[PDB]
Amino acid sequence: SGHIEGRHMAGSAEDAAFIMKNASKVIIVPGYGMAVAQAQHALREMADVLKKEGVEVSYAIHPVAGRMPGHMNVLLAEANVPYDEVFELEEINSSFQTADVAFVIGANDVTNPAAKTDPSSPIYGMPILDVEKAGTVLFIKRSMASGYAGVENELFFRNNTMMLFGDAKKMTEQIVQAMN
Ligand SMILES: NC(=O)C1=CN([C@@H]2O[C@H](COP(=O)(O)OP(=O)(O)OC[C@H]3O[C@@H](n4cnc5c(N)ncnc54)[C@H](OP(=O)(O)O)[C@@H]3O)[C@@H](O)[C@H]2O)C=CC1
Repeated sequence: SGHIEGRHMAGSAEDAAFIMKNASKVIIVPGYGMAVAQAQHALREMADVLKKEGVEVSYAIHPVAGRMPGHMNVLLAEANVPYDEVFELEEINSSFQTADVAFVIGANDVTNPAAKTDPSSPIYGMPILDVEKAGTVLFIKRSMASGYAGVENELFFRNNTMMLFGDAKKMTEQIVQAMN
């Protein structure tokens, strides 16, 4: 069950299910972590349960999310995620404010502004994804560890931010189950 630990909120699979199953608009943010666990098929399934419940789903892709340009796009296509539901940062970063939930699965650095200050990084000087602008922000990852940038993300401590610790694929699978 959920609970507070340190300066962050640690939710559970059911919390995420309850929150999303009851929202009207969710925006999924896929990152490296999703690729490591090959959670794309589970993720698309989740999107299918939500869409069936009337919820509005779309995906926000950051230019350098993952480990190669367009990495998330091919993974989502692989899971048969409808092409029209995937959007690039420049054409959807402003839609976070009108979204109840921001489902951030396996992403970190692509949401953190503190990550684009290193000039030797592929993300240097690039706009970040505005996940905070949404009602609630779910972060699916194994721990409180940093990303490729090695810097700490300050969104893990926000009020509208709930951490869902676990494997990107395993956790998404539990959430799907909890949703039925
Ligand atoms: N796209 C490209 O062309 C390239 C991009 N890069 C760099 O890679 C980064 C991209 O960021 P983003 O996509 O958000 O990736 P990140 O590098 O920020 O990592 C994402 C997060 O995924 C979590 N994770 C790792 N394994 C798993 C797992 N099995 N299940 C669930 N979560 C997991 C990590 O934490 P935890 O251990 O807590 O789970 C991690 O904090 C940027 O710094 C960028 O510049 C580098 C080379 C090329």
